[PDB]
Amino acid sequence: RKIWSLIRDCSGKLEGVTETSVLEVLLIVSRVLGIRKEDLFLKDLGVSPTEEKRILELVEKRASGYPLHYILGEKEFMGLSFLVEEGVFVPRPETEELVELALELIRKYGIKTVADIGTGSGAIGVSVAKFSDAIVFATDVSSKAVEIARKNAERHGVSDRFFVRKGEFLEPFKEKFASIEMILSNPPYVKSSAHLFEPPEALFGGEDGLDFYREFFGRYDTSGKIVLMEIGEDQVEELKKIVSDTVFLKDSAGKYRFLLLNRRSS
Ligand SMILES: C[S@@+](CC[C@H](N)C(=O)[O-])C[C@H]1O[C@@H](n2cnc3c(N)ncnc32)[C@H](O)[C@@H]1O
Repeated sequence: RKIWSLIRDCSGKLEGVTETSVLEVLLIVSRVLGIRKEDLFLKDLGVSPTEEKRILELVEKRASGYPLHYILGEKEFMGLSFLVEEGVFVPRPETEELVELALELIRKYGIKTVADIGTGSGAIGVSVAKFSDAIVFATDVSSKAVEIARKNAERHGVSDRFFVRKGEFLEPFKEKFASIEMILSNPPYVKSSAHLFEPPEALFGGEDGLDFYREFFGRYDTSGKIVLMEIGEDQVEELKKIVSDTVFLKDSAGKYRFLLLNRRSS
């Protein structure tokens, strides 16, 4: 019954999973009660028997390791509320930095047409679309991805400017390749031997982590375009062997996190 007593008991159950256990419980409780984080303030109570059990289930669920954000059915990325669920990779905060680089690149060059390969939750393409006049073409090998991205776009009023199709790389948009000014991706960059609550396709790029990159730069002619993709810490020197002329950016941590091929001409 006692709501805040409950919240303490659960915090402890998540100490080996998260440093911020209390916040996770507050979130879970809020969700289960179908309420806003910020209304959790009455200084007393507010939870019924069946609600109590549900919360305990979900704390159990999370206790094992199951990502928090599958349970919430939601994730903030760029201060926008993105839907997620099993089968969709959950946005990481580092990818924000990528979207912010992409947006300045747009302003600088007045870019109007942008692609997002492996859109996932739609988190990069929708953001770029939401915070600029660009239109975005997005792909993903996964059907869940594409349903979810279409919903997220629609959920942020950019359905008129964010188009998503199932397929690999830009095969479903051969018709638009010409016009694409900027290709964006947070692809799978993890080794096969760096070993999931999230889709395997989303994480790994073979025993190297580079399987995506090799295919991309082999298959596609990037002349006249700009490429900008997130990358694993370690792969800078090997990536320089896949593509030359490429630039590589440090992130907030001061670790290389993005490759940047600018082939946009004057
Ligand atoms: C690392 S997750 C990133 C999701 C999203 N870009 C983000 O950062 O939030 C990679 C995503 O790419 C998709 N994917 C992997 N390889 C792909 C490929 N060759 N073509 C299109 N999509 C791909 C997966 O479906 C997955 O959702």
